[PDB]
Amino acid sequence: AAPKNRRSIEVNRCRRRNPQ
Amino acid sequence: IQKMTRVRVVDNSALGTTPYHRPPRCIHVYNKTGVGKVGDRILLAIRGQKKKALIVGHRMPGPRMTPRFDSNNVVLLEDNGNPVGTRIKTPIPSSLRQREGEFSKVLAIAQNFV
Amino acid sequence: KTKGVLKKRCRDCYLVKRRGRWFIYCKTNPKHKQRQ
Amino acid sequence: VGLIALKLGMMPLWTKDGQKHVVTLLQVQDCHVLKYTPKENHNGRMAALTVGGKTVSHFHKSASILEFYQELGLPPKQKVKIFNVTENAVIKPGTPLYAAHFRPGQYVDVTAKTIGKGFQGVMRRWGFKGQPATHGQTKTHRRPGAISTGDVARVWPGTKMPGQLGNIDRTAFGLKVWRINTKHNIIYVNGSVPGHKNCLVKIKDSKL
Amino acid sequence: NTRHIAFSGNKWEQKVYSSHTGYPGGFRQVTAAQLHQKDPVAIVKLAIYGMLPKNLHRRTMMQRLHLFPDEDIPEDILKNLVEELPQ
Amino acid sequence: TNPLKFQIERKDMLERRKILHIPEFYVGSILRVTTADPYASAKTSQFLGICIQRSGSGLGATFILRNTIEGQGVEICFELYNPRIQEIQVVKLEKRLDNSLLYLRDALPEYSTFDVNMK
RNA sequence: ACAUAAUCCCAAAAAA
RNA sequence: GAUGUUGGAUCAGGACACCCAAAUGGUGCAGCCGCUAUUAAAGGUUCGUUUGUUCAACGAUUAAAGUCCUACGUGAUCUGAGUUCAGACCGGAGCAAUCCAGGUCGGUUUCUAUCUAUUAUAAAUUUCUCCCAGUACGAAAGGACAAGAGAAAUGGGACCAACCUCACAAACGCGUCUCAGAGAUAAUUAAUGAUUUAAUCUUAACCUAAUUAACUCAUAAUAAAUCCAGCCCUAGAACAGGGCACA
Ligand SMILES: [Zn+2]
Repeated sequence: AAPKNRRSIEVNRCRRRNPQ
Repeated sequence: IQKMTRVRVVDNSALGTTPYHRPPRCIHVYNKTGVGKVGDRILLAIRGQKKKALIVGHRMPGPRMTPRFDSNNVVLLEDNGNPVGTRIKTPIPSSLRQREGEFSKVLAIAQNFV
Repeated sequence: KTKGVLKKRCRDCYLVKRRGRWFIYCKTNPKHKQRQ
Repeated sequence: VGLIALKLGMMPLWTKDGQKHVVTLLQVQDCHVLKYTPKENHNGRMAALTVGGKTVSHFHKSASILEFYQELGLPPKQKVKIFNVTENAVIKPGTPLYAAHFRPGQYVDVTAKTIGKGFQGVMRRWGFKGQPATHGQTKTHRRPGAISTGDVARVWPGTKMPGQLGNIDRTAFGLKVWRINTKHNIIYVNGSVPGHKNCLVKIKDSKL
Repeated sequence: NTRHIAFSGNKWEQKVYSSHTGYPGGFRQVTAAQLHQKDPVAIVKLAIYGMLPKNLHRRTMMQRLHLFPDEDIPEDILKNLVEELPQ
Repeated sequence: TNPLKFQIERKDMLERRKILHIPEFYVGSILRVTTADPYASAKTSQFLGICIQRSGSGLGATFILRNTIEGQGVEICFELYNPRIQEIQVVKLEKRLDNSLLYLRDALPEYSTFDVNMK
């Protein structure tokens, strides 16, 4: 599969920081 | 006992000892489940004739308290549930007596019981 | 039995209204019982 | 009417009639009534049933736990559970109890933790048939296959899919008690019990 | 006294409250009668739940509303204003 | 848990050994078992045969017997502690190499030579 | 009498 | 600047114009079985032979072997049997290059999931056999409602003591065990005192006798946070859960 759209900065930060 | 499984006929006067080109097969079981056991009536096919027979033997006993026969044997009968043969061979389980008295004709004509 | 028009088949047929529906009851013959 | 027990093992029994009966054994180590909580809207009052191992006291450390055991004058305990008592007449204050509380011939319900299967496929959970293992089938064998329909985009909530199975609470119903041993604190229960041996179980009054 | 509420016409048995879950065929029909016999305070509350504008302020003002089937008011130990406008 | 299971075994064996005088037997031994279980007019059912497999477990310890009857093989499994069994008589004693006699299902003469060889 | 969750746009109402 | 067109497998959901199971009316309904119509979609609706079938014929059962929709559901799940294009023949058409909505054989099916969605609490469901009985009824043939009992089946949630696959003390069915009140309303339909309308009427009012599934519970599973380093586990992707007599 392929990504539908480019990732925003906010989502990237929230994904790469908080849960890990 | 399930369909396509070959069974042996112990009836001397019924389904004569002389073999055909096609061995006896089991078409269907009267039980709601495809797997039949001792005491259950089954519909078997022979060349030229399609008949009904009881199962007097099994190679896979469910309970530990029950005997196991090396070969699967059947006893031919009619719609009335009585043997059409005048003789029966090989031992027969004692469960057949517990079922009904009308079927005890087979038990009475049987040589031995296990 | 079930129709859109209910009329008396004979002189002994009786029309009643129950539960918002019309019904025909005849004691002489049961075949004359109708429902709307 | 009920008590907390511990799964021991299984074994066959022979009745004088000659009928075989497969039963399981539920051992009772220790039992004590801790707290009594009255209620109104529920029309029933709660009691505390507790089975301890007494060893866990040192390796399990908490303020409320230890203070509870100390203030209640209760010895160190491994497992503390609650039970709902509808009848207000049979309710008693804090008391130690024995496995003689159960009588033979009585049907009981058994609440325990089901065996954890860990992460499990679509098979062994919902019991799906799957695909064939032959006739050109490629890597579809244990796969669940299609899920939803083209009409509705999203998949319906509660759809059956592979995931973690077991390690949850389950209650078995209609289990008859053939006999009980007071001195050895053993309960003979006809049926199957959830979980492996030595896992905590619960014996309660059934509904018939 | 929300249970003492009176709906006119035949709407008592004829009013159907729909409650649907995520599961297929989870559509549930609860008549005003049975609902009154079970949870009456829900009815009037639902009548209010459709009046207010959507989004936040709906739930915000919804928390300002309390209903009881019978009269017990510990909040009446706290003095409040009483408004009477019967129909 | 486990020692309690051992206690189960001990209690069961006590209960059985007190009432039943039945001697200890091993796999590959020719035995005759009496059975009152069936509904036949004769209460005594005598079954002669050699034990192919015995795996002792708890009270449920069982042993499987096998013999040739009227040209047809007959295999009946009996519980050792089963109260239905009246008595058991040992006609002969053998050993072979194992607690598994399944290799006798083929009934080959070479294996029978080995069968005769050892004590 | 048609096939995913209801009401022919909310809730209700009445018969200048 | 592409919505990949049949069938099958897989996975379902829904409609009711109901095949079966349930509740009834009428019957040219004695009875048993049928016919016709009403209410009802909770569950179930089989296994094979011939041929690609959508079909159809046939075999054996079953309480029945329902119909339709979902892009004539479902190929970022599979299948290429059909058909949509490179060859080899028969037959027809054409002087020929070649065709035919005809029949025989062969013909590589590409993708690592970004978002949305999804990764279960439960209360069941269907059948056969036996008993009253071979009575009432009927010349004979024939021949229950209810109540009771014993077996399975499908399926829900399970377990490993025996048997079985088992080269450790594990996971499984092929093995074993269990499956439950109750309340209320369906649309039919059967009533009691009784008006308007001296009669009659189950309804207009009103106290009230009785009737499938759904729709609900008397209830059963749930929740004591606030240390957990480190060592282990039948627990486990991480995490979570459990157990180890800390300085
Ligand atoms: Zn008339």
